[PDB]
Amino acid sequence: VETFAFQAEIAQLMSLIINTFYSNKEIFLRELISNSSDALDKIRYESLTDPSKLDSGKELHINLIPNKQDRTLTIVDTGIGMTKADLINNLGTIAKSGTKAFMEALQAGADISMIGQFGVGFYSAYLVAEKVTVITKHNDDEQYAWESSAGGSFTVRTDTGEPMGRGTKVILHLKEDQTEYLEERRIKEIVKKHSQFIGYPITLFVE
Ligand SMILES: CN1CCN(C(=O)c2ccc(O)cc2)CC1
Repeated sequence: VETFAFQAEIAQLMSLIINTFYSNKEIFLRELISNSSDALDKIRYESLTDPSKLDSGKELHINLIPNKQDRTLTIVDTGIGMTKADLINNLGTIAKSGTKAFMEALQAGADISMIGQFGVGFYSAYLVAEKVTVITKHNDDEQYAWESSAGGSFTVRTDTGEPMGRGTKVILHLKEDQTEYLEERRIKEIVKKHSQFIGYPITLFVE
């Protein structure tokens, strides 16, 4: 297991997300679905000229999997996935510059729900999760697990878990007071409100 420090700006972003009073926490799901959609667009685009890119799975979709026993909400997509280098580089984001732009926007009146416009929407996971684990498989690499409970560091390891084929799985270990996001009607409400026009099937698993 390798342990890495977050860049200062990202640690700052995470601390802001964790400590700022902000009631509209539900936007985390919109942001994660949007990231999944972006990843799905990318593998679709690459497949247009190289069809073999879909040998690792032709179906392009998103699954939402609540688990009340483990207190986890998992978002799974069959998008392009991430290489180890992507994971280490802030999960394939320009998070340093994005965090800067987001901050400048906040000071200028904007609110936390606008986070996705700055390319750092992933970190909104920390509105509801005490720990986030990301399992990912890119065609050009092995399967990796990234994990962070914030506090300035993340880990990366080769994943010997269930093979994914291709894509990214975000496992949210929910805060004790955020278990509403495990309820079917709540998840349905949020997907209908914020993600009604996503261009891939979203399947909400039941328990
Ligand atoms: C373009 N695309 C590349 C890979 N990505 C992911 O695999 C991914 C999927 C879902 C997330 O929540 C975060 C990252 C992010 C953006």
